[PDB]
Amino acid sequence: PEIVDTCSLASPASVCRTKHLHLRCSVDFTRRTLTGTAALTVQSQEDNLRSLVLDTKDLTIEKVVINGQEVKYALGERQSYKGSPMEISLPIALSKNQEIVIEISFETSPKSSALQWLTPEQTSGKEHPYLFSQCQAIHCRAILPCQDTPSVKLTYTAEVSVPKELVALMSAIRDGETPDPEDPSRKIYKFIQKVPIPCYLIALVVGALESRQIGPRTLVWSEKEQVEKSAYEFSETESMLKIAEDLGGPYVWGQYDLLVLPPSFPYGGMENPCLTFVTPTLLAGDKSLSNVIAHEISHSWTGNLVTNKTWDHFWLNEGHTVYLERHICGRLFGEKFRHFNALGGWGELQNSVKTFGETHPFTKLVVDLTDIDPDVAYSSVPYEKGFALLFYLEQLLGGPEIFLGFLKAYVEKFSYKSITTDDWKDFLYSYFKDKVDVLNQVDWNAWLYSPGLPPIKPNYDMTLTNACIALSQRWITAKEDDLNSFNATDLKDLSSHQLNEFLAQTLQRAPLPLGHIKRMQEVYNFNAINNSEIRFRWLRLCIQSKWEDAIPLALKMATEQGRMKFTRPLFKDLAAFDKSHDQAVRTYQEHKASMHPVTAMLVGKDLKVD
Ligand SMILES: C[C@H](NC(=O)[C@H](Cc1ccc(-c2ccccc2)cc1)CP(=O)(O)[C@H](C)N)C(=O)O
Ligand SMILES: [Yb+3]
Ligand SMILES: [Zn+2]
Repeated sequence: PEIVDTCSLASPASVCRTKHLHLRCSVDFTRRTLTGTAALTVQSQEDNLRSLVLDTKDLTIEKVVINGQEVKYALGERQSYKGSPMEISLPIALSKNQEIVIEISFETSPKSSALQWLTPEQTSGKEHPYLFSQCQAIHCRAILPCQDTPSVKLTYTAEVSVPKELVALMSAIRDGETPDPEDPSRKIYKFIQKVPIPCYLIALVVGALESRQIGPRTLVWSEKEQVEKSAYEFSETESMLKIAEDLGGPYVWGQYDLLVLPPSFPYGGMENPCLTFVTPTLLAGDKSLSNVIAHEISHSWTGNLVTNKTWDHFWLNEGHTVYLERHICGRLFGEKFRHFNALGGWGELQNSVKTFGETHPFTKLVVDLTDIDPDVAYSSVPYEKGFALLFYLEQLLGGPEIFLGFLKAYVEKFSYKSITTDDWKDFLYSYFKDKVDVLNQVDWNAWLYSPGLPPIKPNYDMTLTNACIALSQRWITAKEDDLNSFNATDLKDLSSHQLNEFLAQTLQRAPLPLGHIKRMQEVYNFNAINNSEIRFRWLRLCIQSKWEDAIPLALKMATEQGRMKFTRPLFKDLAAFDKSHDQAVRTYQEHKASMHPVTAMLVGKDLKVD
């Protein structure tokens, strides 16, 4: 039953397993390098083990020490985005289950694909630099040598030396701070993660960070300028944790802290254990974007406890998390709201499938990422096709109470483990043994392995959606003589979420006539809305509908923050508009060197540069 990880060049788990990492490192802002030692505790899974291989990417290796002596190693040739395999020659052959410690001395490259280094001028405070990591999926190898596969789980401890005026945090419990004895201009911050994790959950931030308590087990961390606003925005965090624990079982990670990154953070959120990272584009002022928090919270079970064995099975992580997320929002705001969010997600799945094309391999639920960069394959598919399968199964099997019973048992069953789609399906069948006939009605081959929209669409309550659709249809069907009829009162009874969904519905039929879009600004003043989700869709609608006045607005939003969800389509839309095309390419070229490395790579590909 061989399931090897085709995104990793390291020895697989059937050969050896990393049990622990002790990281001692220093963050050198002058050189943009992290230097140090990664001591890996490795357990052989084989008799007579004499060598092993680790993943690396743009790492400089100084030496490898085992039993107090330097040992032989070799770096193989680079394999594109996978990096370079590092083979280490063990000094003494190991027995099955024998453990040794391998201490590797390394330095990262300034171009590390895991890291973004920000100058003082790129930060809020303008006086100090800043560093943040993003390891998921396969970027941990760009920080340190490791078996860079989610099929292996390890604990870790870390000591990190930084300039003394700065603060380091990690995906771990804080374990104190001291002056660095080898350099009094520096401080050492210490961390312990006692729960076994996949290495993609390793995370580091260094900057001028302050904190505020917002719940019994939560501090919010940011630069001083963002602390007050972040505390309010995310004040529902503890209530969401309590609901998540009801649904998933005990929260095992101790603290649930939040870090609000600078605007170039590439994602909305990342579920780094003990310390979720979020985008500052969540700071709407009204908590309207807090489903992202419910999402990250939910990953403390689906993803962080039960983990995809390889990235081909990423839907397990994401589909289940979206499912749990939408129940948290449903508990807080009602079942009609859960159905509204669910139906929105279907619409986003439509968009993604239309974008890739209905036969495209990246629209399958289970994907084959052999020679595919996970960053290139990344999309809403695993989120929303995954969620749709689960919601479909929920409806098939007797409803949300019953299906939540399965979700909790699933988490319990696979906690601290890494699993495949077949492990999930096998457990679903075991749990629901008395409804196997119902299960055998699902077209498993199509749902799991075929491209395109799923073979069946679930049932959705339409209550909160109907007004959005009605208003969108009024606009699309409007002729010039109907434009006068529209007025600000049209929006009176729409929540921000419904305004967003109005825009999403309308954007699905873009372009609209330019005069329509001008009238929309005239009566609805969407240019004034700072909500990032809303503004994003409004500017897309304006650019796709060829409104030249929106060009500087779209360029501004694309560059002043860097969440790929917003930055990628805005740049792509600006490139497809002949009036803005040359400026879109120029702007990307001018900014590229100060962008996040992954964002830079993907925008370049989108724009067909280099
Ligand atoms: C596309 C990108 N996605 C995210 O950031 C998600 C976390 C997340 C999940 C859901 C939403 C969401 C927001 C509004 C409506 C629907 C979904 C946003 C972010 C990243 P994640 O799954 O926690 C990590 C990759 N494991 C983004 O939004 O920038
Ligand atoms: Yb008419
Ligand atoms: Zn997620």
